[PDB]
Amino acid sequence: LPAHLQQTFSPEEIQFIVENEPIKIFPRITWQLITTDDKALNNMVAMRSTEVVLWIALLLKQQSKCSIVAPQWLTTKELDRKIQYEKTHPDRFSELPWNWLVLARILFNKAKDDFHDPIHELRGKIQDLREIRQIKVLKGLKYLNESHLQLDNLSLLEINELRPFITEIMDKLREIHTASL
Amino acid sequence: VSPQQDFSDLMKSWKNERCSPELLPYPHQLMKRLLNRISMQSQLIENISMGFLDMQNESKLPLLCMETELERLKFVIRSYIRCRLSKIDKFSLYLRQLNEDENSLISLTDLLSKDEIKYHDTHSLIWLKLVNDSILKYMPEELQAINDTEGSVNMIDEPDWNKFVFIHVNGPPDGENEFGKPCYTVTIPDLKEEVELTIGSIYVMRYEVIRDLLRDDKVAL
Amino acid sequence: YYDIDDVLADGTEFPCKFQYDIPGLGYNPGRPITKNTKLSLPLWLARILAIVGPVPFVELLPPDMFSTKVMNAIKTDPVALDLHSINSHFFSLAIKWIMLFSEKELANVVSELLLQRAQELNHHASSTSTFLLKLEEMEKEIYKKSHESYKDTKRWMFK
Amino acid sequence: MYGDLGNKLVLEAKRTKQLYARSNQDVNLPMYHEDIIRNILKEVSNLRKNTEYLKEQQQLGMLDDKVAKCQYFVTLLCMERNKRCLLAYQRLRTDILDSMAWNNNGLDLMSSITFSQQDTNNLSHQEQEYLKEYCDLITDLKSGDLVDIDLSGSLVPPSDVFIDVRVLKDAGEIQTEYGVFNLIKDSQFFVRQSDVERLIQQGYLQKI
Amino acid sequence: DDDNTEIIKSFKNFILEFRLDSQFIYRDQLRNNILVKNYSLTVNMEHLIGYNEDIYKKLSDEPSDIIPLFETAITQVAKRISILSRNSLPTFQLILNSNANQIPLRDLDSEHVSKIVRLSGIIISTSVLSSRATYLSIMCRNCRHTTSITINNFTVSLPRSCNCGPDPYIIIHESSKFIDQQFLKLQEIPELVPVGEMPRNLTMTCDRYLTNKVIPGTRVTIVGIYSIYNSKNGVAIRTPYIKILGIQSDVETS
Repeated sequence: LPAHLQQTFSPEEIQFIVENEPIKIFPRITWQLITTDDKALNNMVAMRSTEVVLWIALLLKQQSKCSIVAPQWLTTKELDRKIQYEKTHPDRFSELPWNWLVLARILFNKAKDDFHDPIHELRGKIQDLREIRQIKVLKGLKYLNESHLQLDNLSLLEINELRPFITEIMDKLREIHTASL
Repeated sequence: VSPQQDFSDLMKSWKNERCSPELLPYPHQLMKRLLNRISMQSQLIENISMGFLDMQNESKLPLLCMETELERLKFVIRSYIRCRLSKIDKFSLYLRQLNEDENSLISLTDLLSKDEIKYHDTHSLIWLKLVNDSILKYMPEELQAINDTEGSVNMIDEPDWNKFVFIHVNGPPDGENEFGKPCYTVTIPDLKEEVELTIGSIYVMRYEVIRDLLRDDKVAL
Repeated sequence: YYDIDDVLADGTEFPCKFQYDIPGLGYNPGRPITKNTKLSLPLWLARILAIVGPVPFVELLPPDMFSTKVMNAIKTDPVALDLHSINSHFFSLAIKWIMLFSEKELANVVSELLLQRAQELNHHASSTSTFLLKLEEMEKEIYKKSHESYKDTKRWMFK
Repeated sequence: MYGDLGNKLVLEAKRTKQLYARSNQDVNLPMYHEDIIRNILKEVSNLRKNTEYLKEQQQLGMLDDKVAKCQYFVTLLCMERNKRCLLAYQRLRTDILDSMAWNNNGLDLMSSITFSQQDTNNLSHQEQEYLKEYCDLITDLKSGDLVDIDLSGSLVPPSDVFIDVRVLKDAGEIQTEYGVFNLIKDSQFFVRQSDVERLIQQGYLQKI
Repeated sequence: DDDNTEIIKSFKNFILEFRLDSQFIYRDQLRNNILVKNYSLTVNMEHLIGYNEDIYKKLSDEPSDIIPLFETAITQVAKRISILSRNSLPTFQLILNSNANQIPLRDLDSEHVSKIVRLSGIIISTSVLSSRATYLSIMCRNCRHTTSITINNFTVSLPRSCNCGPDPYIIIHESSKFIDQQFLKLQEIPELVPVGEMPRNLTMTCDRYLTNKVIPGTRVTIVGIYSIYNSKNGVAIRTPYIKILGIQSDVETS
């Protein structure tokens, strides 16, 4: 009996999910281990980038034995083209990593000192792109009908927050209408 | 056949499970090779952890890594089955009516786990036994049977195939079902005209129209 | 069904008059109930009495809640309308009465009202005041679920 | 007036959902109502008694009247109504219950079901037999796996993966499994998630 | 007025960039306020003075010439949040409640006039609501000049220029935007410092969203500016009142 939530995912569970996405790293180190699902790696070379899963990068970052790379889409100069492209298409939600909220929480807790110009900038940027996008969702949510919605490109977290609401009142709405014919 | 793939399919199954309004087939072919695999590595790590003390008159890292990993994947399936058992708790009756009927596919050794089937029958049994000495004594003659009257109803519910589920469309293109302009799939709702479906965009609809896409894993939930 | 909202929804009284005489009154010393007597009946029994008959046992006189004055007043300002006062059940209830009498006209009406509440309820989904007091019980329950998803996702957002 | 006692009963059922909702979930159900449902059962027995009586009366006096049908129809519904109440309440009670048997048993080394569920004897023994039979039912699921499970625990995913537990007036040391953590009031153990899951449910650990 | 641009730029930069680790308390205070349709903002001075000492240096200097540039400064922000384009959105009221140092009622004598003063007293009775104006159109009796006057706060005579004269300007009430006002009157607490004399009561004007916030008889702690009005009753003898921004009742009080 899962109790909470249960129909929607838990906010934590979507991080539990996203940490399964691989991203590049800069190992300080120069057994085996096969583990199960990793496939990697031959002993990591210091000052050499390589591709590994996230939860291990985070794990090895707590010990500061590795320096995570910043994603090419996580930058303020990069985000600028994205909010510029977002203000100008009030309908569509543009192009999203789909994890961007949760990576934006996770990579800022520890890895923060690795980013170039992380301070007081990107958080200001993504807290914004997580603003106009949210209100655009609430103003795109007036057009609700059964059964269709284009939620286009939308974050996993954004999906998860509003899920019970939409997929509940769709189940009051479509419920009268299917049944009245 | 690769480990990583069995895992991706495990995650896929887990999400598809917590999303959908109803139960899904029990995937034994994989889940059992993982239930053997973890029995292997859990023994292996305790063995290497115990052999490690012999070189001791170094690096705990691959051991810590490994162990954390095993905690994560031993969480995953435990969420899975702890969920399915709940949906069995809700659908016990429906499943019973599904079992007494011939068509189409009953519980068997497939639709439920060889472990789950026990949970089902025993829970069902002790439940009926509870309500039996509690409120049916004192037993209405028409209400002797737990099943449709009909109305209202009962249960029956809830094989609800119309409920909404967020769906994200993914799968290999041949260039099967792609009719353009962007891509697969149909759709053809009964009440409405096709949208139809675009692959780079998540589209929420009923579970019933998409159940076949779900079977093919052409759309994630 | 097992959920409390439905079995409570069936508890509500309706002004339904009898088509026929029925001696053996179970309600008191009639003994029969004279034809065309208007007696309030809960929905649970009154639901299949309109079907079984080829003339049904009851007329199904439209409930005061569905009075065309109301179905008109809900087309003005739903967001400021107080549902919790009138029944309080509406959607749990109205959903049954639309099928029972097979009325199309008001579907398009309530299907609108419930969008208009909800475009307001995604507004109190962000972290009450007085308004929370005037929701219908089931609608209210959805407010719990949404507000909880949001609260929890905010508490996850930081530490 | 006819079937309304059930509406009041489920109305009361609702408030336990209110107490399980926000909530906070401590369990502590007030009591199972045996009395009010006894009233319901006496009322329904009344009903079915008049039902078989009139079922005898159609055989003689009523002579298959068109009106007769109604009694076997309407009053029959009432039986169903009580049922609709009686199960709706009851399942609700099993929902508030089995989940409790889930999240805590309880947990290592269960090792027995005791001191849990403050309702205890106040809740009906008819439910408690179901309950003990149910945790006996879940012991078999515990015995199929070979995970290991620990199914009862770890609803919330491990991170990362070591935590810090601050003692909360617990004695101690009762940590026999794996190692003797030597429980000591006012002592925080920089211990992994493993034994933390198991020990936090009991009430020893406090800050994760 | 490039200086007002310079001040308002600093207020925007105070709302958008403020970080309590790591949520932006104000910026979300704003959103969560427009959604419920509260149209208000509550600044916490300690955060303010933490952010820049400067803007609090001026805000405790000449409050009544500045605070409205802070209002327009924040509503120009809600334009970029609550909506997006390429209405109508009233300029939000700000309510600032902060610790400072309690200044008892007896100890208010001149010298701090037009300097923000936190204090504490039991409200006697609340005066019946009446509207002031915010934005009102005006037409001339003769040349019919259509003038939209934005009246601000914190009395203000109408302009006489487009015979014509002396004051040919009519208030159009069909387009005029109005707010509300209260007039609390507060008697200082009986514990201190009555001595042998009846305690004095300073007259206070609440407005907009603080109105009807407080049941008469409940202890409170007001913040607000301190200022004087004329009200012919010489010479000159102007009488004292406390504008309130913004009020905070004592624990809890709900």
